[PDB]
Amino acid sequence: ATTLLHCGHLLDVKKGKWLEGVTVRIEGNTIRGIEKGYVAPKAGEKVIDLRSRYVLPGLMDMHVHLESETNPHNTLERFILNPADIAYRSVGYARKTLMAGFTTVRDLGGTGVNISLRNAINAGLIDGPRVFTAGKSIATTGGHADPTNGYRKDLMGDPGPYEGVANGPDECRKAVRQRYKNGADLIKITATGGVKSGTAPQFTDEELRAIVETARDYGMKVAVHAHGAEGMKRALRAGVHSIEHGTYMDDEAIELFKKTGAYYVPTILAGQIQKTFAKAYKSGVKIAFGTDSGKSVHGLNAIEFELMVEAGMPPLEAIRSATLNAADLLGVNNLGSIEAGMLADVIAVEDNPLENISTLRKVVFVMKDGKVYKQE
Amino acid sequence: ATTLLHCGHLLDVKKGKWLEGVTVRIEGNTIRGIEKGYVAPKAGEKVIDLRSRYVLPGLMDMHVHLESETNPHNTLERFILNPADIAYRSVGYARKTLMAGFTTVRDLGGTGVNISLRNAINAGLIDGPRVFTAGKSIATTGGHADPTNGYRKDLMGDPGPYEGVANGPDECRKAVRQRYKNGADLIKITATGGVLSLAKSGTAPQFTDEELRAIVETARDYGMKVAVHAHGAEGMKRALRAGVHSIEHGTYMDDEAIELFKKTGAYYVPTILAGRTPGYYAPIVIQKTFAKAYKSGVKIAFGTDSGKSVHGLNAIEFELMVEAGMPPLEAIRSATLNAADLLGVNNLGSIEAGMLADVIAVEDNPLENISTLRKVVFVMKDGKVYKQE
Amino acid sequence: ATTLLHCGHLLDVKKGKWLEGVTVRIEGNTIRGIEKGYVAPKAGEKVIDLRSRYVLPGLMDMHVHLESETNPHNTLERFILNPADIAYRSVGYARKTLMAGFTTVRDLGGTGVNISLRNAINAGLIDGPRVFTAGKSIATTGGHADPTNGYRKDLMGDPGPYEGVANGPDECRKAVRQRYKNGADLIKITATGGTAPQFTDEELRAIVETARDYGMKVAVHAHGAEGMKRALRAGVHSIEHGTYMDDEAIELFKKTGAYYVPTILAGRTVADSPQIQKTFAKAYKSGVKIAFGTDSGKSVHGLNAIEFELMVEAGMPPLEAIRSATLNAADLLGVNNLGSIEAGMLADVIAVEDNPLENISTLRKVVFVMKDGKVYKQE
Repeated sequence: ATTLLHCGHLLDVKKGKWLEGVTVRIEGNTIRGIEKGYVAPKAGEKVIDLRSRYVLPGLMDMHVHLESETNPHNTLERFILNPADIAYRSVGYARKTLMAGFTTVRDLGGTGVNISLRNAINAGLIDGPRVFTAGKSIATTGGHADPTNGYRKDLMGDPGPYEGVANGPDECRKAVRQRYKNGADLIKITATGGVKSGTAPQFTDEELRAIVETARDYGMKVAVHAHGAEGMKRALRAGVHSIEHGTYMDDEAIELFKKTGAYYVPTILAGQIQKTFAKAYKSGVKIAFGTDSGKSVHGLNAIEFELMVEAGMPPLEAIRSATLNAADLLGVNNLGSIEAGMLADVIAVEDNPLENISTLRKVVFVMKDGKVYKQE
Repeated sequence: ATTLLHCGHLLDVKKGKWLEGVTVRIEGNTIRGIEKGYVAPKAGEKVIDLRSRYVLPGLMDMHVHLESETNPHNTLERFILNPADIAYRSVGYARKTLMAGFTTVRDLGGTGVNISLRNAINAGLIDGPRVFTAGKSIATTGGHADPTNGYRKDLMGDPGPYEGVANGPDECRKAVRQRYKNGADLIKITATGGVLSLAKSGTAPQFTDEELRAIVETARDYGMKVAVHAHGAEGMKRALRAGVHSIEHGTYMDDEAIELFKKTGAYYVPTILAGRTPGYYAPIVIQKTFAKAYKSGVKIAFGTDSGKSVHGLNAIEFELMVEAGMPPLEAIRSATLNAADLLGVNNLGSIEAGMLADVIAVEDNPLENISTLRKVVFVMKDGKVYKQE
Repeated sequence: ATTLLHCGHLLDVKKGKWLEGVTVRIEGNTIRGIEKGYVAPKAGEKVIDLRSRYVLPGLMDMHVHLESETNPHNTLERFILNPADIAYRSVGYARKTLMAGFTTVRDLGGTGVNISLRNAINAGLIDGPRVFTAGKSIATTGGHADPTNGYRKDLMGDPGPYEGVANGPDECRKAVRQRYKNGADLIKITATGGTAPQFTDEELRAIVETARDYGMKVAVHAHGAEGMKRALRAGVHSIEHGTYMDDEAIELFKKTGAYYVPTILAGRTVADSPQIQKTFAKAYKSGVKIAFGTDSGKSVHGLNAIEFELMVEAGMPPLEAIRSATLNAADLLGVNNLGSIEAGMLADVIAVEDNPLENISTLRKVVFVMKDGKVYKQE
């Protein structure tokens, strides 16, 4: 099927330039090209008029928790909610994410329901974003992602690699292999105590090396939840692809960031972080857009944009952190740019996003894989 | 707020009469009344024009399996599917149910995900009909609802009351209490062998009188009605003597069972659609009966066992009931008033003051062609409009 | 497909008469008729020459253990043998059974490999008799059919209904239901040991009622008098061995109609490595119904016909012994298409060299075997 978009301004996100009075030609699910003028439709061609709108690539959030959302009894809910209840909440969470304009997301940690949500979205059963999910986060005994942390002793048990808790290199290798078995796209680990403590490193170098090498064997990237400097630097030298939060980032940690090329996902919205992200941006750290949505109501992801520009980030590069940098961090080459040969993920807002980023908090047109999900 | 439906024809199912050019006034979720004429909207009230349409109470299906639907890989998928996958499929199945016009359904067997779907629909998380669910069906070892039937010996295990498998009165009492604990609305048991399970036989009675007595007495203590799937005559008669509220399928129903039905007052749910619909099933896998049942005076409630044929095609069953000789008005009464009686609800099944706004509309007269209910043009549940063409 | 059997003598077991120079017409797997003379085949018709032979319906043994064969390492073998090894031995046991002329058997005890063996024979994967198997026998804790009897305390465990061990009516009901779930044809229990009765009247009632609910008959192993009469009052369909039988049990047999399966062969073989011949003689003389059973498994498979000789040696007439292997067996099984050569029955046909009514020992060399219209042995 063929669809033509009459775009008043469409962002060449790579060339950093607005294109004026242009047409987008989409065949099936893929953008077939960009043509000059408002091309009148050939027979069988569906046309959407966005001449008064600003047109963007599909926005991507690299830190989301689609299974959950913050709630006045979040700790109690860990003991009474079953997988089906979580799935039914996740349905609404995913749809609101999609209609906020975030057509692609990276689910960084779950109970395994996230894998099912990804499979249900891909089968066409549930309206949602493209999900790349880590499945269960991997942690060490007592780590931040240890599921039975703080439990009564009767219920605490001995979590092992099958459950996402590994100790030592061989158990780490098996835990990575198990996440691969469960259908996870990527691996996520918690290298420091996060949010009985919260900066001491919870991973040895040998364990981090084992995990990075295993993930490289199965073509999965490694994302790291890290607040402490020591664990963050251990992960950075281990060869991980992404560091999340980084609340206490050392100057040595920034030198490691730029030398390794790992991405820093700021996660200011879940929040020191504003200063840390500002200093990181000034220093040249590669930045990818991430909200850690779930702690923050799903559908308000765009808010993060404003505060990143409030920390001194130029609007254009903030959008690149949500688009091109996101696709690079994902390791996918068919997303993050409106160009010939790429996948038809299109966003549209009312006013110019580079003059006021807050217009992205009201995305008026959302199209994923060629289908229009929102058109006002 | 307040919404007025301008109905050209609106069915009073209790009087068996169409009302011509009337207005249905609903405030919130309750119909406040029916007024003659097309009442003009006062200030800020919403109006829906069904003047060219025939308007009905919300249809109800008293045998649905909202967790699953029939497909060539059902036996494999019992080993490959997780609870969350079942839930995500449940989303679409429930939506097809609601847009077919079935505002209320009784889910008669599942893994327990059906309970979560009911709680999610009631919480406003999922678009769906009002679901009354039995949770996990209760069976005896090797029974029709025994979950690990046909599994490898290592994977089959020894299911017990927690799993919905009971043997003896004490285990039956515990299993009913477990369904209560899990949040089930009603109890459903399989009194004889079924058709879609992987048990060898399908006509032998799988419940003793003492076990059935335990099931009924425990259910009455915790206020849950009992529905019994029975294809064999003897198991059906044991269930009827036990004091159950409804019998499902009843494919081989004897005359002793017919007057048993009449004496106990139990409802008969035929599920002809399921009992009608290569290399497909496992190796070891009624129109007249329904006619005889209606002729005898047995109370009838509408049921399709949709799931075994696709959800949203439930209305097809109506047609079969009329071709087996049941009058159209009484088919609609079996899906509306009789269903509401079987559930134990007094605010469903009729468009009248004080009841909940479950309203359907079709294009042509259902009493002249019941098959028009296969194209429902308007669907409204609890005051919210879900379908308007 | 059509096959014609030119039989010199064909025994009509019902009228007790030899029929001379006859043709049996079989289409597919079913006997279509019996005609006088040796009819010549038209096109697409195949003829088997049995003119010098005596032709009988397929013989049936109502007590066999196809899973095992007795052998000096039986106690150790259960501890070292896996299901697959048992199946691989069962292959040869089934072939030896079918080639002796026993086209139908009732396997009265196993670990469940017998059920798979029946399904494999029925699928045509392995040559074998029509098997009706009890699966795992049901016993009480420590009962004769308790699987972990004599085990080390480490390995003995607590076997329950799933494993075939029941105590009390609810457990018995559950054990019957589990055998149904596993696909068993009938239920078999051990009601006595030494001789002490191991089943209470209430438990026997639970088992009989549950088995009848699922349409399965009940076969009962009982050597003591007390267990035998408890079972006979409960309503069992057959009693096996019954070595110590009182004159009350004999009126019980005659009133209930349960069959008596003597199993003289296994009694003689155990007496090698007696009373049972005396008991069978008295039982037959009293008018108890007798069905043929050898408990081969305890004796080598393929020697089942030997049992015939012993029943004639105890005084039962040859015609009645052959009827115990055919008509009486088919009645005990509850099938109406086996045990007789006539129109509408299944083409299970055996042939021997000499007149079995004159010497039953000729049944020890079966020269022709056809099961389900298919010929397995033709010499």
